[PDB]
Formats: sequence, structure tokens, C-alpha cells
Amino acid sequence: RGYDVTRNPHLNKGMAFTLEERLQLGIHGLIPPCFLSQDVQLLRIMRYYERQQSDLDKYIILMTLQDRNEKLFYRVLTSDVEKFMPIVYTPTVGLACQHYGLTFRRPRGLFITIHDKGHLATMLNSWPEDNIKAVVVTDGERILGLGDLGCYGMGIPVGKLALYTACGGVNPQQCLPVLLDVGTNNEELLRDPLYIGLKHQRVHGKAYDDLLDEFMQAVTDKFGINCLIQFEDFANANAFRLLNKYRNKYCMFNDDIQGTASVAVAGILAALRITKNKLSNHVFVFQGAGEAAMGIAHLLVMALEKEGVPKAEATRKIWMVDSKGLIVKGRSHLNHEKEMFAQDHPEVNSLEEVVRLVKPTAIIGVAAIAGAFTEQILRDMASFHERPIIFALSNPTSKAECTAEKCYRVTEGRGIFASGSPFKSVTLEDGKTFIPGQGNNAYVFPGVALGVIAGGIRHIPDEIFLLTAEQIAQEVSEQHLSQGRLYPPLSTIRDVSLRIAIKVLDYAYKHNLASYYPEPKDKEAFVRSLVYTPDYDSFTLDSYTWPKEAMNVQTV
Amino acid sequence: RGYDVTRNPHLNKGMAFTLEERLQLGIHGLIPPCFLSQDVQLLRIMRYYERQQSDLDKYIILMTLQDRNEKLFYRVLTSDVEKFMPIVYTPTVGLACQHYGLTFRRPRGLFITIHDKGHLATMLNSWPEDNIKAVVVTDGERILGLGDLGCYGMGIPVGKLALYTACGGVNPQQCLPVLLDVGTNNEELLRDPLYIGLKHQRVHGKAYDDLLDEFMQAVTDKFGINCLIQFEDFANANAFRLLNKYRNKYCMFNDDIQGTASVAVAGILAALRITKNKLSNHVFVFQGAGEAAMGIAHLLVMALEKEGVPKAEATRKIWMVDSKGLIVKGRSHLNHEKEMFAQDHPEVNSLEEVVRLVKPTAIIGVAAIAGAFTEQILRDMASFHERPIIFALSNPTSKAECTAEKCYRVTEGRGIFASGSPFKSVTLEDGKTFIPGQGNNAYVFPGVALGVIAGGIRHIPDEIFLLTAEQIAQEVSEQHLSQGRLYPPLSTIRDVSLRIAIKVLDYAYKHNLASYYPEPKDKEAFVRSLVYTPDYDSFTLDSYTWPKEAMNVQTV
Amino acid sequence: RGYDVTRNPHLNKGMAFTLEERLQLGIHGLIPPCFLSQDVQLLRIMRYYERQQSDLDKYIILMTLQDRNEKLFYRVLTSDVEKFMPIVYTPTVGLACQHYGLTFRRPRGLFITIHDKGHLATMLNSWPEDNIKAVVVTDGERILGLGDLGCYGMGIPVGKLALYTACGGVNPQQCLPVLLDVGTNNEELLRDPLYIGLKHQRVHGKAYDDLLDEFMQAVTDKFGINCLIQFEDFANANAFRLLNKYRNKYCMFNDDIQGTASVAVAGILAALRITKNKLSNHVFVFQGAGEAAMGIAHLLVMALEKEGVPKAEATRKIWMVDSKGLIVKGRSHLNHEKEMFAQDHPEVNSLEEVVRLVKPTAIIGVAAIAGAFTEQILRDMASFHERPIIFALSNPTSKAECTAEKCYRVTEGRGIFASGSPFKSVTLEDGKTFIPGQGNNAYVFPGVALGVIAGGIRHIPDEIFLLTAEQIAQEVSEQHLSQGRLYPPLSTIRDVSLRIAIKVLDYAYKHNLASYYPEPKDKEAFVRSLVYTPDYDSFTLDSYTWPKEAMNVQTV
Ligand SMILES: NC(=O)c1ccc[n+]([C@@H]2O[C@H](COP(=O)([O-])OP(=O)(O)OC[C@H]3O[C@@H](n4cnc5c(N)ncnc54)[C@H](OP(=O)(O)O)[C@@H]3O)[C@@H](O)[C@H]2O)c1
Ligand SMILES: NC(=O)c1ccc[n+]([C@@H]2O[C@H](COP(=O)([O-])OP(=O)(O)OC[C@H]3O[C@@H](n4cnc5c(N)ncnc54)[C@H](OP(=O)(O)O)[C@@H]3O)[C@@H](O)[C@H]2O)c1
Ligand SMILES: NC(=O)c1ccc[n+]([C@@H]2O[C@H](COP(=O)([O-])OP(=O)(O)OC[C@H]3O[C@@H](n4cnc5c(N)ncnc54)[C@H](OP(=O)(O)O)[C@@H]3O)[C@@H](O)[C@H]2O)c1
Repeated sequence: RGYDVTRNPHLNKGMAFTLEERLQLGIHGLIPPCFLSQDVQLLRIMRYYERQQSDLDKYIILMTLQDRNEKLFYRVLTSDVEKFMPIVYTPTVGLACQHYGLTFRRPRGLFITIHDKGHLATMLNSWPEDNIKAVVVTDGERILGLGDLGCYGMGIPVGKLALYTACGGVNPQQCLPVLLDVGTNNEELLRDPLYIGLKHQRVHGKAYDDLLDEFMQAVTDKFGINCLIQFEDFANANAFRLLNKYRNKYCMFNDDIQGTASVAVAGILAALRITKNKLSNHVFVFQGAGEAAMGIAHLLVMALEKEGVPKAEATRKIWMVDSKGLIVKGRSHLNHEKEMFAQDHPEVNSLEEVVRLVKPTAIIGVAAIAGAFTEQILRDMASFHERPIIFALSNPTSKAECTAEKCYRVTEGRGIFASGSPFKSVTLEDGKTFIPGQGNNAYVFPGVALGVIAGGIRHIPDEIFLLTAEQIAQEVSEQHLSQGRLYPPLSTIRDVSLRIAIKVLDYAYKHNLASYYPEPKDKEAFVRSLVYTPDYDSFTLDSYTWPKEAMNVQTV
Repeated sequence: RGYDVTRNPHLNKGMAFTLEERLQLGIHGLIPPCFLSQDVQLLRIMRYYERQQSDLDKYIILMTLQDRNEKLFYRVLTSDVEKFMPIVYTPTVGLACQHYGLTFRRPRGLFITIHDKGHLATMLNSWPEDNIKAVVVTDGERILGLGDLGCYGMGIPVGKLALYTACGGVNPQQCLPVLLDVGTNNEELLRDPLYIGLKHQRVHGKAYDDLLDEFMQAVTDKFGINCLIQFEDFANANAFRLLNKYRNKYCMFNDDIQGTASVAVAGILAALRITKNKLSNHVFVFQGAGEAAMGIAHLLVMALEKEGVPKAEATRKIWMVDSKGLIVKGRSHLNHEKEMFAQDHPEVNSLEEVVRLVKPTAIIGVAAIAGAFTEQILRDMASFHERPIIFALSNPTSKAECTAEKCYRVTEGRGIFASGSPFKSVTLEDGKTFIPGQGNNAYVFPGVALGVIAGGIRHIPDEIFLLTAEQIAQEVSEQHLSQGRLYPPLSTIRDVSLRIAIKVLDYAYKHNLASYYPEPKDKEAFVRSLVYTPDYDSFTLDSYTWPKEAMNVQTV
Repeated sequence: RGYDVTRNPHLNKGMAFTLEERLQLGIHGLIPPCFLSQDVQLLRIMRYYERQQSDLDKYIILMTLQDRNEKLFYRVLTSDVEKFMPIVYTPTVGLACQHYGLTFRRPRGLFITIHDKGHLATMLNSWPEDNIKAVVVTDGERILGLGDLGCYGMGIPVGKLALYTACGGVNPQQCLPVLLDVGTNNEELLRDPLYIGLKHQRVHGKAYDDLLDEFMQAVTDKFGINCLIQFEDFANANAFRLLNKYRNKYCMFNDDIQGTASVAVAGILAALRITKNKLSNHVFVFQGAGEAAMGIAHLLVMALEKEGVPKAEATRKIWMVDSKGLIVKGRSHLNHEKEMFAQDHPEVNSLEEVVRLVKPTAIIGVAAIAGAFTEQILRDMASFHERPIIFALSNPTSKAECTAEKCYRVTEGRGIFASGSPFKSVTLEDGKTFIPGQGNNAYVFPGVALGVIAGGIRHIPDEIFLLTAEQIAQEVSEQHLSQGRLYPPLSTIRDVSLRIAIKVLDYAYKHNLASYYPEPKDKEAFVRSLVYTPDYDSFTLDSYTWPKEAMNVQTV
């Protein structure tokens, strides 16, 4: 291999190459003469990492470490995943993508543009690894609420793929981050000279659709029909349209639509363990008719049907509010997606009145509208139903409809709170401590992706996401439930991911969805054999010896 | 690529590289300055080929051409497959393996020994290609009736794999010929200084079984559970034992046992189109209780059961003779394999008396006993039943129980003759011309392997071989049947193979055997897209161009 | 390295790779499981080699062996160089080039055409090895008296380069055979469909000259000014013109012009040890005014001047005959090259009269005119001077002006005979046995090239060829001289080459011609360290170990 094995981040072990490995690889002298363990390398990386002030500097450190030594990169991540998930992925990856071209030093991933239509097979051949299982493609049109970042959005798939491996166990060498650059509508990037992008307006219409059709066709031609393809950060229209288009053709799933739904429903089912009742006797108010809200409502209707509730009566438990009030009889703008959860009721001005009108047991806020949950709302909630459920899922801590402390005070410490952004612990009256859980999509897609890749699941129906939500809800301990924590601690997410994979494996084998033929009897060991570990592999050559009568050199 | 693309027989096009391809590959100057077509290269190879006298020289020419330019090699083969099948495979490959080490110049295939137990994964990693679909492993213990040739037997898988691609359409780059060298019992090779082998007696018992277990495990670990593994030229005991062992664990099949059966039953079903009756009203006498005879009898019993005949009454139509006479009540040596077709009858001395005793409609000779079919036998055959069936399947033309002319004379030109060795046309009384067909295993395994590889069929049950026999029997034209030709002409075998593949594909999709998930609606086009053609691929790089406003170099 | 180290003839050891080497190279399994010595491989090659009938088959065997295992190829050659020099080089290489495209299977060397002018640097980059010392370029215009063979002539440089390594010690990996294809005038090849060539008439004039200028410029740009460039088998006009053009610009030499001269003068100086006199008292008659004759005459004039003879009186000892008679006062066609050795004498009809007119002590026949040396001539020679010298140097044994037996009879066993073609021993009257030596160019260019490459000699003046002739003449033993053997036996040529190299090294260091700076004190050991040996190198990796306190893995 030689000098090339040190420029390969999947093979490069740095100073952890033993002397024997350096001699056998032809890289002796290229490494300093110290032989470290991954622990000492981790200590060096940590000492250099803590010496930064801004989170962008830490992100840059981690990304350079990923380009240098991937096993050490994932050792850093899995070292304390709860502290490195905010850096490698949201929210830090957002400000990273905002200033991508500024700090952009090494290109990561695969950039496929609209002007490449017809030649995507070759561009996929540009990628070094040819055994690819997962593909996180992104469009750049709607990133982390920052909006259209265009080709700057490459940090989002890359970052997300880290969570595939750090959180789940997906072998990072089988993961390919793609960015489909169809232009950008961000005028700030159309004039930015540092914009590493395409610098014209978005190509939309049939050209964009043909580009994505060919992308799916080419990805599955080169890597197989079992290649899991996750769509990430597409526009609402495009997100749902392409989800319904390639839902049943490829192993495609969209985590903004389905991972959000799965984690929200997991939180709701976990709160059911606190309320001590059935999902049937809950009525849900949504504070948005959005991409996340529709997904959460659809998976919630599915969870209600699974409990033995007809489709119409289950839908009649979901009330939504979209910038105008409750979605009602042909009100002013309801497209066919809001028509489904439309209630047959007089029109309501705002959320704060429809909470009183239809007293809900569980309110869910997905609008990125800060302060939408008033003191009035939470007070009347705790008055109507004992132990109400509040889900301020808005991603930016600023945009949260309600904070932990506000909800816990106004509900007199009697409301199950959960959020999308981390609110730390809350102490109140009479020493009631609450640890408001953080509904993180990382609870869903790592284990789901691990199970799909393990079993070669051909398609991801909504039932997989529902049983994933059920498994996540079962992951929470009784002790944690006593503290209002609706989700398992992220320090265990790896195990959680495993326990999801096995489960989504069983389902796929009982519904004839898996393609891995010799169906493993012990699916846990099967999935564990595929969980990528940051531990270093040995690069030494096995030198065995034949008996010294079959290996003798003939001198006749 | 450079100089390395001319030492790769799969990529090397010789002087057929265009000037543009040579400039783009970095090999300009390494090729003489003439630009040929594959036709002119074929003419050169043919002019050099016809200038040899012994068939071993032609075999050496073809094998060197395979090591040089594989697409030209298969162009030579598919140019006239009926004249190059005897050279690349039996019978010429037999005398080639007999004098292998003598003319041995370039090692072909993969040599895995008994002393490599535990390290077969690395030896499989030695093979350049990593996308392997077919694996023809051989043992060397029983080659072409020449007996134990040991490691000299590597010509048999290699040669056979050529028929996978020349006869069928299997991409030769996905084929791996293996030789399991466990030693040899041929004392002639234990002292031959030119023996490229292991030079001790055969390792047998549990060591050999563990070696083969690990071989199957390692082949399917590296290349997948869908890797078709054909066992070839094993000892009778080992052949049947390993066939029944890995029958349902891997995509294994043994062509000496199952391809022989399939082609013999195909001949019988084709002769049914001449006799104009059903298989039920036929009684079969076998002239051997052997590896081929048992297989033919089992597939024939299956074909009878398919026509609506119980298992016992179907078995009661098969009479066998093994060196002692008819297999009867506990006669002297009947192991459990001959017990199945044992008839409850008084013991018979020889075949020539049991033909008179049980007058058969169809006699099959598989004993390599020359002249076993006497004038007496064929005469009384043509007397008992009008239009009898004679199958002198013994492989060496010398060992044939009966010749074409003898059978056609004694049966007064009224007997369907078929043989395993080529007997050319026969003219007789009253201008009756007969073209005695040659039952060749190449009718079976190329199309079966093509369909298995196309559909990723997990296992090969006997029903695939039976429907293959049926398809082969349907391949024969009415005109050819008027001439006593029981098998389709080999000049069409490629198409025949295709028509088998599609068929063995349909079956595999209606019995949930195929693993290729997006089941093709048009299976013919699907299989045709995988049929390897000798035509040269273009090595030029596709150079497209973005619109001249997205590809402009920024000079700010 | 893997599978690629077995397709590289310089690295491929065949079955001589030990088990450890196969495991360390990643080629275990690709080789049969026998471990041979180069002796056993030599035995296999010899057993397969002796089973051919025509010399062309043996040439093809050796050339395939060269393409497979180069160290075994040169082991075969140096095994008995006297029996493989006729096969790899003249005369067999001539009939090989005549039927090149017929048996052409693997392209060898570098084909540079006239239509490549401007891009020869890239074509030189096509060659795998980048450390090239020797370059035998050929034109194809005059090959071995067969005439214009065009691009078929590639066997001549390749073959000749074998003699660089088998006879001398030149590392074959540093040798590059080139063919400059400027077309061909052979109408037989312009219509031959198997002609691997350019198929138009020769490009001549300034285009050809610019092509060769750029060839020299590009070869020395890529490989250095020290790259020895031997011109071989050019047309007489082109041969001499380009020799005088690039004589002092590059390390160029032409062996048809200068190697012929060196070996002929070596024979003459050796015969001086039999005549027991000085070169000054010899008068020489040449039977040709040709490319070889002019060179021999010029080097002979130089040898006479070295003995203390003025230029004019030395030239006045050379008499030549060219198809018209003695070259005399402005006779009919004398170009400026024949003007030099023109004698001021009445015109003579034929050679047989000018031998009587000017009675010579030494006659040299270079005209390819069979029988030019009559019984009359040799008789009057032995009558005029006691112990005369006859040099029937014509290359084809058919074209020899005189045979060994004829000369030895007519001279009553008193004439030093030497020829260019092998005449075996001669017994005569009174048991006088003579071993007529064969003046072979292989006595000259291997050792000269070895010394030039060793010392990096910048230019090859005629003095190097003269001292080479002197060393060759000193190589002959007194015992061999008693038998009329003028040249050392070829079984010692390797040592001879060494003894020439060292000598041509000393000269180059005492005339400031060598470029190897740290001038070796022991030049013999220096040249021996560069003599390529067919012995196999070890491919194992050296695995040393640091003290077990500097190599311990830090776990802090
Ligand atoms: N796991 C997680 O924690 C997670 C995951 C994903 C998203 N989220 C959060 O959830 C939110 C979902 O947004 P999205 O991008 O999926 O959907 P979106 O496309 O942003 O749609 C937002 C919806 O909210 C409605 N809305 C806007 N202003 C409102 C107001 N003042 N009162 C009531 N409703 C209002 C809008 O209705 P109109 O149709 O009238 O505009 C719109 O349909 C995001 O802001 C994100 O922060 C959390
Ligand atoms: N496609 C084809 O055309 C094709 C394919 C494969 C094979 N073949 C031919 O068919 C033959 C099958 O041989 P195999 O290797 O498969 O089986 P095998 O192991 O050679 O067994 C041969 C059987 O014939 C019996 N036998 C021996 N001598 C006999 C005699 N004088 N009279 C009657 N029976 C006798 C033996 O019975 P015991 O048990 O008493 O020894 C033995 O069981 C081969 O010789 C081959 O030439 C043709
Ligand atoms: N080491 C060796 O043993 C060695 C090496 C090289 C060559 N040779 C032999 O030496 C010969 C040299 O030929 P070359 O190619 O170097 O020169 P060339 O170009 O073949 O010239 C041959 C010369 O011989 C003259 N000639 C032709 N016919 C004649 C006749 N009937 N009587 C007298 N002279 C005649 C011609 O003179 P015009 O000018 O009047 O035509 C011509 O100049 C070759 O044939 C070759 O066989 C031997």
C-alpha cells in the first residue's frame, strides 16, 4: 500500500500503526516513532479540541479528524455522543453550512448537479468505495430552518452520516453523502464569491424530476436495489412528492417527514406510560399544518388504528392550526394535505381559543413560532385534564413554543413536557426535579438504517416507523419516567439503535421485506456482527506455514 | 491504466484499441500501429490455429489466447462452438490435463489445498475479481474417466467455465475456477518431477470434509450466498455425499450427477416425440448402477411422477445392471443407493438376458463397457417394441456400448439412437439418413447457470433440471426429429441456453427461489441484458460539457 | 501487489515463489501448490523446448517465456548461450520477423511512428519502466539481409536486447526496444492483411530526419543524456548519416557499422598472434565497398595509426572491390565514402585478378556473394604469403565467399580462416583439426554497452571500439590459437563482456568520458555489481524489531 494507506482515512491509523504494521505496509518513517493506542490519540484530540472557543472551530477540528483518521473520528464521537452530536450535526452543522465556503478546505461527499443529467453513473464511479449501502442525498433547499443554502448544504448529509455510524452502527465506508445541486434561490449565495456552488436559480419542473429519477436509477444500478437512500432537507412540496414517488420503488425514506413523526409518536407513547391510559382516550391539538405536523399526525392515526380505532374516528382526534386557526370546513386555503385532518367545526381565530374550545389532553407545537404556548394555554391545559402533554418540538431553542420551566411552573409540575431543543433540568416548588427529554431524530434513523442495511429491507413502510416509535417508548426506564424524561438518554442511543434494528429486522422477516436470504436465527448477533466499532483493525498479514514436507522447495 | 491494461485479458483488446483509446489509456506505442477489428484478429487467430496438427497444440493456442485477450478468446469460441467445444473441453481437455505440467506455462484459476484450512478467505482475496457469481470447484479425483489427475485437473474447471460463457452467456469475469488439492493417489504423479501438485496421498475423512465446509463458507462469505458453486469431477462417494450435503445450504449443483441426468432425460423426452406416446408406457433398462445412472434414473422417476404416476410404480419401470446382473432381492453388494431401483425378481446373469427377460422400450448404457449392446440385444429390441430407444452414453467413443451404424443397421433403421460421444451421420439401406444426436452436458449447465446467476436463485432443486430437460426436448425441430436427431444442433446452443435460463427463471419466481428483488416483467430481456457478448467495449471517456455559464472559471 | 505481480515478467517467479512470498505478496492460491527452484523450472522449460521441430517454434517458446518470467528466460539463455543465441537472435530472429504477424501474439517493445511527431514524450511515458539506460531503436529498412521488413522488424531490437543481458550483463528492466515505423517499401507487406504495420511507403527526407531528431531529444529528455542509444538495421545511407549526426550529441552507436568493424579488427589482431608479426606489414583486400567494409577499413586504419603508421600510408594498405573491381582513380561511381580508400592504380576487372595484382596478406569478404573466394584465390594466397588470412564474413552460411573446408584444403591447412556464420570443425590431411572461429557482433556490443551503462559514458568514440577489438583479440587462448580459432568461445562471452566493460571503463575515466562521479577504485567490482544475474531476488519484507522499550504501545 505504502504512502497511499496514510492518505486514506478509513485505513490510516496515524501513530497507532505498530512497528510491524508499518514495516509490512511500507510506511515506516512516514509516521513519527511513537506507538500510541486509540486512547492516547483520543487524549491528544480532546486536548486540542477543548482549546477552541467557538463551536465552529470544534466542528472544523472534528471534520479534519474525519478526513484524517475515521476510526479515531468515530472514537471521538462515540466517546461522548451527547456532547458531539450538537457539534457534528444540528445545531452547529447549520452555522457550519452557513459559513461553509469560508472554512471550506477539503471537499467531502459527492456533488451531482442538474447539468450532469445522463452521466450520473460515471459520477457515482468517481466515489472510491463501491460497496455502498446508505446514501443520504440532500437538495439544500430547506436546511435546519436556515432556508436555501444550496451547495453549502453538503455538511448536512456528511454530518448526518456521522450519526449513522456514531449513533447507530452503520459502517461509514458504506455510506455516501450526495448533494443534488440544482442551483439556489438564496440571492446572498448567488453573489457570494466564496460560494462553492452552481450560482443560478433553482431548476424546477420536469428537469429536476428527471434528475432525481436518474439519480435513484443510477444509485440502485451501481449499488443495488437494497441501497438505502435517505432524502434530507428538501422543500416541503418536493419532500412529500418524492417521498410518495420513490416510497415503494426503492429503499427510500425521508427523515424530516418520517423520523420526525416516529420520534414524536415515540414521545407520545412514552407519555402514555405516565398518564396511565390508552392512546384512544387522547385528543391532540397541533400547532402547525406542516411537513413535520402532517407526518406526526399520520403516524399517530396509524398508532390509533393499531390500538383498535377506525380511521375516521382516529383522524377526528387530531386538530391542527395553521397561521389562520383550526383547519375546518373549506376555510380559506386548505390544500388536499390539510383536508385530511380538517374538522367539521366553526372556524377558530387562534390556537389559544381552540385549546379552550376542544380541550386537548396533548398539545404538539410545530410551527417555529416562539411563545405560541402561553401561560393561559398551559394553565387551562392543566385545569382541563390532569397530567397534560406539551410537545414544544420547534428546533431552535429560540423558536420553542414553550420552555421547560414555563410549562413546569404553569402546569404546577403536572405536565409531561418534551422539546426538540435541549432544555436542561428544572427545579421548582417542593423540590420537584424534571429532566425534560429532547425529541431527537437521532433516536429513529440510526437504528432504522442499521436494521434496513442489515436485513436488506427492500422498502420502508410506515409500520417500521411505528414499531420504532414503540421500541423507543419502551426504551425509557421507570426511574426516568418519574422525572418526566420521555426519551432514553443519548448516552445509550447506540444500544437503543441496536434494539431498534433487531426489531425492524423481525418485522421485515415476518412481512417478507428483508432480502438477506439465510434468515438469521439469532438476529441480535447478526446485527451486532454488522455494527461498526471504532476499534482499530490489525493490518498485519497472516503468515501460516504448511507442514515441512509439502512446502519444501524442489531442487531436482 | 497504462501498461497494466494490456496485461489484463479482460481489458486487453490487442490491436483493436483505436488510436483515441490508446491515447486515453496511456498505452500508445505499446501496440503496433495497426487498428484491427475483432474480425481481423479472429482471422489472424484462425490462420495461426489451423497450422497446428495435434489437438493439444490447438488447446494451447486457445488457452494462450484466453490469457491474452478474453473477448477475442470467446469470439473464437462462439465463432464455431461445435468445433471448439471438443478442444477447450472434453475430450481434448482430458489429454491436456494428462500432460498439464508438461505444457504448463501460465497458472490459471485458484489452487486451494488441504494445508490452507483456516485461511481460505485470504486465498479468495488473492483472486483479482471480487464480483464472482459462478465457482466451478474441482477435486481432481475422477476426471473424464482418466481417473485421479490431482492438481493437473485445473484444466477441467477452467475449460468448463469457458463453456459457461461460450455456450451460455455467463460473464467470464464473474467466474472463478477452483481446484481443491488434497493430494493425489495417482502414483504416476507422485513421482513425476513435472507434477505441479501436492505430492502426497489424498487427505480423506473429516479433514477433507472440514476443508470443503470451509471452502463453501468462505466462498459465500466473500461472494455472497447467491454465488453458484458447481462441483465437478469428484469421486462418486464424495460427489453424491457433498451434493446431498450442500444441496440446500448453498447454490450448489453437481453437473456430473445432475447435468448428466438432465441431458439424458431430455433425450428420452425428445424420443417420446418420435415414439408418439407417453413416458408412462416406457420401461427403462440401465447398463450401469453408477453416478450417472442413478441420477438419470432419479430424474426419470421425477419425470414419470410429473406425468401422474406414483413413486413406486414409476420406480418399477427402471431396471439396472451392475457388473453382476439385474439389481434384485439382496443380491450380493447392493448399497442403499442401488436398493432404491432394486426389482423384486430372480437374479439375472448379464444384460443380454435381462433385455429378453424384461423387454424394454428404452435401453440406456452408462458403464464405459465397449460393445455391451450386442447385435442380439438391438435385434431383439427392434423385435419386441416398434421403434426402440438406445442410449449409448459412454463418454469415450471407444467405450460406447454401441455405435451409430451398428444400432441403425440391426434395428433396420427403426431405433432412436443417441450417444455421449459424436458419431457422424449414417447412411443405410433405402437411403435412410440418420444424424445420431450427441447428448452433451453443455446443453444443461450453461443455460441453467445463466438463469441461476440472472435471478440469484438460492438453491437448485431437481425440478429445475427436469424443466431444463423438458425445454431441451422441446428445442428439437420436427425436421431434425425426422432424422433421428434427439438434441438441438450445438450451433444454436447459445439461444438454447437463453431459452433455458428464462424458463428456469420463471420457475424460480413462482416458487420463491429467486433473490433478484425487482422481478422483471420481461424476463427474456432481463436475461439478455446479462448474456455476455464477445463484442469489444469502448474504453473512451465520455466528455460532456456544461452550459457555458455554469462551467466558466471564476477569475475574481 | 497481488495478482499484478504475476502478470509482470520482471517480478513473476512462477512456482518459484516460496509460500512465505506468496502470503506476503497476496498471490497465494494463484500459483499451483508446488515450490520449485529455478533449476526445476529450467528443466520444465527445456523439456518443453526440445519437443519442437522448427527453430521458429523454439523462438516462440522462448519469447513467451520472456513475456512470462524474465529471470527464467535469461536463465534459459545464459544456461547455454551458444545454443540460444542462434534462436533469440540471428539467424532465427530473421525468419521470425519474416513471419512476425503470423505468429504475433503479444506486442513487445515500443512502436513509434512518423505520424507521432510532436508527441513522442507521451509514447515514451507509455513504457512501464522509467529508469531506462539502453535503447535499441530500429528502422526496419535493412534487416539481416532480408531487406525491408517494416514494423515486422520489432523482433530485432527485442532479440538484440536479450543479447545485451544474456551475453553482457545489462539489466533487462533498463532496456527499451523501439521501432520507428515510417512505413515500408516492401510491397509484400503493403498488401499482407496480417501486416502489423503502417502500410504506406517510407517517409523520407526532412520528415524522417525530424522524427529521429525528436526521438533522440525525447529519449534523452525522459531517460537522461546518458541513455545509450543503439541504432540497428537502418539503411546504409541513413545508418551512416545518423551515425555521424548523433555521434557526438548523444550516447549513440550503430552496431552494424561499428560492432562489425570492432569484431573484424578483433579477428585480424588475433590472427596477428598466429602470423607473429605486426599489423604494419599486412596489406588488406576487401571484397566489398559496403556499410560493413567501410567500418572495418576505418577501424583498421585507426589500428594501424595506433601502431605508429601515418594516415595516408595506413590507408594505402586497404584495397576494396565493389561490383566493378578495385576502387581506383575516378573509376565510374565512387561516392565520397569510397574515395577515401581509392588506390592510385589502373582499373582491375574483378577480385580474382587484383588478388594476383596486389598480393595481400589478409583478404576480407563482405559482399554476400557466395563463392567469391575461388580455389584460384586461396591457392595463390597461400603461395604469395605464408599463413594468409581469409575472412569470409558474409552473414548467411549460403552467402559465405568461402567455406571452412575449402579454405583449409586449398591453403594446405596454412590459412587463418574466420567467418560470420558458424562453420563447424574441419579435419583434413595429416589430422590437422581446425575450429574456424565465428566473428559475431555479440562479442562487441554486450561488453561495450555494459561498460557504457556502468560508467555513464557520454559518447562512444571509435577508440572504444578499437580497444574492444584489442581486448577481444587478447581473449583468445594460445591453445585455441593452435586450432585456428580466432575468437573466444561464446560459452565465456559473459566474462569476455565483463573484461571489455572494465576496459572501456578505464579509457572513459582517463579521457573524461564517464559521468559516474565517484570514480570506483576497483572498477571490476563496480561493473560486477551491475551485471544482471538470472538468480531470483527475494520478495519477502524485512521485519526487524526495535528494542522492547522504544516500540511499546503507549496506553496513557
Ligand atoms: N425532531 C424534532 O424535534 C423536529 C424535527 C423536525 C422539525 N421540528 C420542528 O417542527 C417545525 C416543523 O416545521 P416544518 O418545516 O416541518 O413545517 P413548515 O413547512 O415549517 O410548516 C410550518 C407550519 O406552521 C404553520 N404556522 C406558521 N405560523 C403559524 C402561527 N403563528 N400559528 C400557527 N401555525 C403557524 C404554517 O401553516 P401555513 O400552512 O398557514 O403556513 C405551516 O404549515 C420546525 O419549525 C422545526 O423547528 C422538530
Ligand atoms: N452426458 C454424457 O454423455 C455423459 C455424462 C457422464 C457420464 N457419461 C458416461 O456414462 C458413464 C457413467 O459412469 P459414471 O462414472 O457416472 O459411473 P461409474 O462410477 O463409472 O459407475 C459405472 C457403473 O457401471 C457398472 N458396470 C461396470 N462394468 C459393467 C459391466 N461389464 N456390465 C454392466 N455394468 C457394469 C458398475 O457397477 P458396479 O457397482 O458393480 O461396479 C458401476 O456402478 C461413464 O462411463 C461416462 O462415459 C456420459
Ligand atoms: N559480424 C559479421 O559477421 C557481419 C556483420 C555485418 C555484416 N556481415 C556481412 O558482411 C556483408 C556486408 O554487407 P553490408 O550490408 O554491410 O554492405 P552492403 O550495403 O550490402 O554493401 C555490399 C557491398 O558489396 C559490393 N558488391 C556487391 N556485389 C559484389 C561482387 N559481385 N563483387 C564484389 N563486390 C560486390 C557492393 O558494391 P557496390 O557499391 O558496387 O554495390 C556493395 O558496396 C553482409 O552481406 C553481411 O552478410 C557480417
